[PDB]
Amino acid sequence: HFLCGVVEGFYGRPWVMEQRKELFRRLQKWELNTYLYAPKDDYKHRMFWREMYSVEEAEQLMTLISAAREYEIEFIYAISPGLDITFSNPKEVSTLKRKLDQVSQFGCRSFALLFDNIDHNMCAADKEVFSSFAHAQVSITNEIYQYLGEPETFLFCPTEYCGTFCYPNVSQSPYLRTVGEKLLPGIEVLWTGPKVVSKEIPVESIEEVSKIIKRAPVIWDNIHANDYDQKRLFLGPYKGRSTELIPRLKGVLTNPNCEFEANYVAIHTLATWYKSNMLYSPQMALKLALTEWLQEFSVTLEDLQLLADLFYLPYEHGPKGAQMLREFQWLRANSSVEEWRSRAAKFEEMCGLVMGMFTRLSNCANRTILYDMYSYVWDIKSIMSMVKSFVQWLGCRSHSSAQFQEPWAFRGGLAGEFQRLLP
Amino acid sequence: HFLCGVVEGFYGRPWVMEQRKELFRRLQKWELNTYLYAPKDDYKHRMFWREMYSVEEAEQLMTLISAAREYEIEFIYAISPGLDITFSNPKEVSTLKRKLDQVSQFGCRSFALLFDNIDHNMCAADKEVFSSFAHAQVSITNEIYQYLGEPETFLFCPTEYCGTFCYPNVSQSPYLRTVGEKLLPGIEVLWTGPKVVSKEIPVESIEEVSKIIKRAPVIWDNIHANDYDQKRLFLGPYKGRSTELIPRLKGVLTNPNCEFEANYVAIHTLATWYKYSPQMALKLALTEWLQEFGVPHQYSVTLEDLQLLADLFYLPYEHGPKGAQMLREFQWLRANSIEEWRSRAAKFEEMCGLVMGMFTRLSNCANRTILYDMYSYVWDIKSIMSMVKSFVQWLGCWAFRGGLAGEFQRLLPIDGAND
Amino acid sequence: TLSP
Ligand SMILES: *[C@@H]1O[C@H](CO)[C@@H](O)[C@H](O)[C@H]1NC(C)=O
Ligand SMILES: *[C@@H]1O[C@H](CO)[C@@H](O)[C@H](O)[C@H]1NC(C)=O
Repeated sequence: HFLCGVVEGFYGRPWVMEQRKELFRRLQKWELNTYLYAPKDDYKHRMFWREMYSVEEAEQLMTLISAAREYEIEFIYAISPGLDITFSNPKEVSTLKRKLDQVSQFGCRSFALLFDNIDHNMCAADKEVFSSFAHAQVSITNEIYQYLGEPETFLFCPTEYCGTFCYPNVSQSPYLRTVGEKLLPGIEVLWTGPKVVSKEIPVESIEEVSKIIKRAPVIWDNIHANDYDQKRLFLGPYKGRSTELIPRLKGVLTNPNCEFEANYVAIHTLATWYKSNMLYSPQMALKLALTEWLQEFSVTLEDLQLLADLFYLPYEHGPKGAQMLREFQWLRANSSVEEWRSRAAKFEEMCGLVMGMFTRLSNCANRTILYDMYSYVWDIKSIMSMVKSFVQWLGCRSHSSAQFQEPWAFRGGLAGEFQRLLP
Repeated sequence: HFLCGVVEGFYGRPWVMEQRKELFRRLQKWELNTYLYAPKDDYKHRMFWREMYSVEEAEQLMTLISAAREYEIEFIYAISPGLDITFSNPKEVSTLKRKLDQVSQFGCRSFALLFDNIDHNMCAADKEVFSSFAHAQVSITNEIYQYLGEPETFLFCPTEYCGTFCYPNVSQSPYLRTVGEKLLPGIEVLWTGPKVVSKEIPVESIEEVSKIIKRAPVIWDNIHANDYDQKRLFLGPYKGRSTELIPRLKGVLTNPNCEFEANYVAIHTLATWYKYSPQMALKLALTEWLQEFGVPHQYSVTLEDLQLLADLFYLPYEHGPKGAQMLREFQWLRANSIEEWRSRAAKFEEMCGLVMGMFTRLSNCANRTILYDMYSYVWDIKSIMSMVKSFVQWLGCWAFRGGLAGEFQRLLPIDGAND
Repeated sequence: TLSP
């Protein structure tokens, strides 16, 4: 009854039904049990939440919920009336119930209300019926909970959904102090850790949150989410989460890369970590995930080794990539022209391996995988070309004065220009 | 007749069929006529160009080419074998023929062979059979031409395909002299201009190229191509190419943004040109696009926004007015940190506010296809302007940004040579 | 993350 798997909860292009089916197959292939549907930019999930699914949309949602049972993965349907709704208006409540009614007849048993990412105070009308902001959300959550006959699993994502998002601090919050106390115990609470993207979740921090929440929370985990940075992708192991945590949480749902095929390592390494304590080593999980991924693709394990190292984790590059960095850092500092030449050549080779990994990746069989990742790898290949080129220039300079134009030499457009003027 | 349209000729994910066929609708609506199939990373065009289509892929392709004819758009199939082809071995030249024939039976009458972005050295076997690299590509090009009955449209993209790529210059290029004379009369040559991305395509330069190849070339235009920088999108007007080039060329095919929906200005303005003020052509193109961005129908984006969007993602060598302006305003403010500054800080926060504004409305439009194609771009600009809005106020009263690439990138002094 |  412990929930572990994926939440499709990012901003941007959501997945299509053919990706979400391929998602389920993988989930039980590796023994995870849950899927939360909360893609921020499906218009009907959040942006136009009162609105009924169309006839072609109904067909699609039913086929999906079907495949969920066909794979015995539990399907949770989220909705997000956060920024819009009038809590104290009962037609507003009715439309909310009408909407959830529509989805239950698609085959759907598990439900969730999300109140992440919205303005901290209500309209003139709301200031009356409810004493505080936190009071208003619970009213409808509970009113809803019961309406569905108090279903199997029903999640609640708070406005203050992580440590830094708790005012003034985490255990001194009127908001979270209200929620714990006035929210039904048949209802789950989502939490993302100390931050939105958490480098690590200490066992202590959950005990602390669990006491103000008066439950064991389900983690919405942003460790592999890439929606907040165009250049960024994350193929590292599930890391910074103690196996010690499984006893203290009702689940973990991973919010992963927008690009579906990139999420292989993300979901697999999460799978093993949960298999561990239902300790665990990231450096090995990755070794398991990467060899098995290599099946699906020409490209070597060494190539993927390099690939995940270049696109590792939101606060950590991978071994081969950290090394390539400090190396280029030393080389540019020490600019004598003893050993310096020795290390230029060694670096220049390490560059050619990126060019290598890119080539064999493009020549590969599995075209869906290539595409989800193409721009991410083309970018790294091109910067490493300039970086090889630049080290080349720095060596061939005791014998030249030639100072260091197509557009891809200066980069990032207008965004890049503003970015470079920031301290 | 003069060829004007799009070439799907970029690296990365290729457009799908339901997108291509929508392209065919738009080409026709705007009185354009050509579409060159050359997507570099569509398997069986380049990488493994030897493999014939399946029973399923035949269904898809035949269906597509059919649709191209339905809308009076000339379909040109193109093939990039130059990666690993052995010129002399006729198991190969047969395979070329064999593949070509197959698509011919999908109802296809026009073709191109492409030799851009390949090594100047052949294998030992071909070093014997053929005189120079030039001589070699010619040989196979003509034979394939005749093999298909000397077809109505047949294109050859060379290896030295722009000013910069010719040894040592264009008019005295061994490679180009050969193609000029020994590539057949009825076959046309693709050309990108001075540069791979030509900021301008001067008239003098087309004269210079035409002399040494003895035809007017077909322009493969990369003005709006964006495949080559993750952060870059070009929704600016067609620019830098005088209408006086038209009599001096057999075509212009634009190789435009990877994200399909984003190519509305790119393509509309090219049509406009083909019949010129780029500022006027943007206005016509923006005003028409606006009708494709509705709000969804409910049972329970302004022109000024598009103008701002275009100005932030405009052209490769040029920011659009509002982009240029905000950049100058923020540059002055970072400099000057009597009180006139506060009044121009106040105006700048409102400008930023319009970036967030534009992102928000775009987020509610019914046309989700369009929104998605441009999402991560519009997001980035919005996130950065929020921070720039903010940091301007740090004066009044994300350390892993870009990941590894961004980190390496900040250590090369060469960036920030466009600010 | 986000607001409007
Ligand atoms: C060279 O560069 C452009 C832009 O990066 C790329 O899209 C195009 O496919 C390549 N070939 C030609 C003929 O431009
Ligand atoms: C806030 O930020 C994360 C990462 O960008 C975004 O994916 C997520 O949907 C938003 N809400 C929550 C609960 O994470």
